Amino acid sequence: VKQVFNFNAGPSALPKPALERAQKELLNFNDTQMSVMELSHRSQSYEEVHEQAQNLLRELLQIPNDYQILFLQGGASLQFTMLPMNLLTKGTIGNYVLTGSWSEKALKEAKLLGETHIAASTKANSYQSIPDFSEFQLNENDAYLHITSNNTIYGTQYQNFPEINHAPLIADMSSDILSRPLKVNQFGMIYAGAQKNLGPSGVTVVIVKKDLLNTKVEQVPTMLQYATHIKSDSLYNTPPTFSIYMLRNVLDWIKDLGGAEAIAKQNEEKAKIIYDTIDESNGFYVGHAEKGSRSLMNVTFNLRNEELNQQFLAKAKEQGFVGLNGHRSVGGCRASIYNAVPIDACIALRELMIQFKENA
Amino acid sequence: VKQVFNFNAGPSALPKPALERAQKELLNFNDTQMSVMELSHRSQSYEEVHEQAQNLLRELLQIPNDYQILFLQGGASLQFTMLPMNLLTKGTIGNYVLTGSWSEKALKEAKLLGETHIAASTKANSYQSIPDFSEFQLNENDAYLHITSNNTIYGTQYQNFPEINHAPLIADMSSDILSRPLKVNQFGMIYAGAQKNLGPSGVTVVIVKKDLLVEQVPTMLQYATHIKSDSLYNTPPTFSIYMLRNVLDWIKDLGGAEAIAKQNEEKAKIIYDTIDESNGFYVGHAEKGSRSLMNVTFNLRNEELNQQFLAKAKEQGFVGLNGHRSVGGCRASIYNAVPIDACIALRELMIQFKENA
Ligand SMILES: *Cc1c(COP(=O)(O)O)cnc(C)c1O
Ligand SMILES: *Cc1c(COP(=O)(O)O)cnc(C)c1O
Ligand SMILES: [Cl-]
Ligand SMILES: [Cl-]
Ligand SMILES: [Cl-]
Ligand SMILES: [Cl-]
Ligand SMILES: [Mg+2]
Ligand SMILES: [Mg+2]
Ligand SMILES: [Mg+2]
Ligand SMILES: [Mg+2]
Repeated sequence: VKQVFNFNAGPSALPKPALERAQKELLNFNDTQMSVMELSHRSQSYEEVHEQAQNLLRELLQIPNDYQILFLQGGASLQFTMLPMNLLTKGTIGNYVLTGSWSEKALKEAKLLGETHIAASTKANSYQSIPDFSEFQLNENDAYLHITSNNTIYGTQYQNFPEINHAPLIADMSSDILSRPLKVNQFGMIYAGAQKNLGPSGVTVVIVKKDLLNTKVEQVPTMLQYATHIKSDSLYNTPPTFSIYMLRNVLDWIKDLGGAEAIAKQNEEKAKIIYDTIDESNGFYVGHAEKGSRSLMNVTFNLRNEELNQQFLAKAKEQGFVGLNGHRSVGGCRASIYNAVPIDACIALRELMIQFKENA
Repeated sequence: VKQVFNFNAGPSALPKPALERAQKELLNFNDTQMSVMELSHRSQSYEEVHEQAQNLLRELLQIPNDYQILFLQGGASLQFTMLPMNLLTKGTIGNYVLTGSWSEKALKEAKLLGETHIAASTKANSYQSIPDFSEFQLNENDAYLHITSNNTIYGTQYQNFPEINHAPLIADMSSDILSRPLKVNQFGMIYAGAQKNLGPSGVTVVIVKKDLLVEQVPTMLQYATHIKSDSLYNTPPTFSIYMLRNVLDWIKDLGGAEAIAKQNEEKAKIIYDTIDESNGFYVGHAEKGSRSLMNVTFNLRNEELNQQFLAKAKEQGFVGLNGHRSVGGCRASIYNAVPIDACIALRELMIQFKENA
């Protein structure tokens, strides 16, 4: 077989055992002689999958008992509007920390619904770093403080999270959820599209402190209330059953390999392969991120000019690498190295990078 | 070994060829050595599938060029709010025809957002029929007229559709889309969750007259966002759209919408003839002139017998026959991919149960 190295940024590589499991039972799930895709969401077989996906997330992230796990449709992008629709009430402020383009998109949706503020930002310097928490400008009437833990386009990531007492801390963790241990009780809400570290596209995981969001909000459509989904255990309407089943299968693989602590060790090792290659290149490759903010999930870099960027990306494509072109808004290169990307893909990328440099 | 007959009401049976195809290439789609689930949605590999799904829908339903085909998340239930959010503007009315519970759920969401009206309703007679179109109460300032083509819980279905000129006709076709030919030009918008006739759950198809379709609406909740971006504004439900493509290829291979309608008419006939020849042992909920070809609703003469029948069916491998909780009785869902042999098996079980009663 031709060699293929999957560095896609979203959707992305899945752990092969989760896919092989799904393949084997695609036509006959749990001895029912039906696919999981053909079952009722009120069947015992599906209810067991739904519940197991929650229980695995709870165990793996050590989610406290006063938080609920929601499985919603619409992507992280729908959460950009659902969050302020539920929490940005008259007289309060949706306060945002801007660390990339995804932060900006979240802010934009809140501005349509109420007052907003920028607590801190590295926009002026093209999002090369996470701002120091001492810079954060907080308001007594903040409805929440929103952060983006991993800035997928820019290749930067929070190393730790601020202690916020005056309003709930909310995080878009789409591109680094369950890549490392997390202290969930620092947050009022965490959300993530599944299609980077958890599963395929079509479900969004929302971890919510129940008493923050379990109350009706007057005038919000039924489907757009967190309370609807909390009360119905994410079964208010028909869920994305195959996406939640695949999420379950991915979480079983994370657990089998040793959980969040083990996957962080793996992720640190594979990121270091690529960062060391950059750092050893005497400026032939230049990372976008400041070293103290380097993402473990998305490695962003450029060559010395756009002609070399093009030549490198063309060679990479010829050699079987998929997905390395930077996001269209910024150019350059982006190696996405989510949980399931194998370490031999990273070794292969290092070898490509060394050879291209030496032959230039 | 075990015989299983899948009469689930949603999600539901899929075509064996579509599932077998998906299984075979689950790890290696189109020689990429990746699953379709592992592709970027901005890849040519995914974009080809996305476009093919749209193209097959256009071909099979004969959707004119002045309509757009959207693939959205959130189910039909999110459309209950997204439609009025976009079209129910100040001074206009969201006018509803009530033919079942799903019609009521749609009306409920419009009421939160603006003025609503009931053009006609068969609620008072327990939704046994579709109202005569001459009874429709229409308003000059209607933003739209909303119908539910197939009333999934009640087992009734529009035989044809009204000619509406004063405002766009909008239909929740979740439980009968692409079960028969349609004249799409009758409508301003059609929507359907995929999980009955088109594919697995997680994608919703919206067919919209492009000139139909907003200040202050969130980006994700504007139809315009998805029209302009070809349903690629954010990450789509890629596997669900791939499966939709596979289902549409199966429909096309069987001869299209007329061929599927003939199959569906034959399946429904088996069940209704069994009811009608039963000397009152089985009774349909629907008036004969409004009977659905998609969901056949019926009861036995008392609740103990209903429970006995449903227990026997479950024992013999039938899945999904319990009626919706809100009405009780029995419901045989016979969407496109439910095979005729399952309908024959249900008949034979119904005849034996009556004989042994
Ligand atoms: C990809 C991405 C999103 C958008 O997710 P969708 O599921 O496409 O709406 C939001 N936030 C981050 C950090 C992302 O990487
Ligand atoms: C099942 C159904 C719905 C609800 O669909 P979801 O995808 O669960 O939101 C709406 N309308 C009809 C006619 C249905 O049958
Ligand atoms: Cl970003
Ligand atoms: Cl991105
Ligand atoms: Cl109904
Ligand atoms: Cl239903
Ligand atoms: Mg295990
Ligand atoms: Mg290997
Ligand atoms: Mg009826
Ligand atoms: Mg006859």
